[PDB]
Amino acid sequence: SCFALISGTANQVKCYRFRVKKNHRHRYENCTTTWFTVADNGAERQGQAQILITFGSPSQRQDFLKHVPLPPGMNISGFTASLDF
Amino acid sequence: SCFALISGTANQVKCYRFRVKKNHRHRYENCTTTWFTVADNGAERQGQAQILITFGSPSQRQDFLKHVPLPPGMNISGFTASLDF
DNA sequence: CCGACCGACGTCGGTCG
DNA sequence: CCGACCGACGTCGGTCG
Ligand SMILES: [Yb+3]
Ligand SMILES: [Yb+3]
Ligand SMILES: [Yb+3]
Ligand SMILES: [Yb+3]
Repeated sequence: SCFALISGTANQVKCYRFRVKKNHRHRYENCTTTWFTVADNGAERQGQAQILITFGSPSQRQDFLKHVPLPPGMNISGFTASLDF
Repeated sequence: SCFALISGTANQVKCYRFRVKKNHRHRYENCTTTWFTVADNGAERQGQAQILITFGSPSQRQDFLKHVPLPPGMNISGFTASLDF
């Protein structure tokens, strides 16, 4: 349901997960490993590294946005998703 | 906007991406590397391996569901997501 | 079409300054 | 708080039967 996508360099996003899990565990539901959108040849990737963070509620997401610092050069987008099937 | 989450074993989902990219490229927008939800200790993961597949439109997603076979023991869920910020 | 398997390599958790 | 860096290892693209 309520989630955010955080993007940066792969190393950046990995180390960010480490500290979020360590210091701000109560501010989010779950978090993912680091992923990329794949491109067309071999192991090519497109775009920046990403993690997905889910929230229990939108209030929780707001708590997160207010309290967890975002390193320079990282970006965050927030979505709400309905199950289709 | 319109997406699906496909889950299975990590090897299962990787090999599935290989064939989807190879045979059914026109049936989807983009696809991700394989990811997991992390757990609480060391490199522990929770749940099955996942890939995210995006679609250009819901009609495209329907084309995909009708034409691309899903191996036994894999699962697919479909969502629609609105940008919050 | 499927996925165990190959060797390769980049992401892994963690450290530290 | 931040992220280059460490050595480790599991996911990587690809093969094949
Ligand atoms: Yb390319
Ligand atoms: Yb655990
Ligand atoms: Yb191996
Ligand atoms: Yb290295």
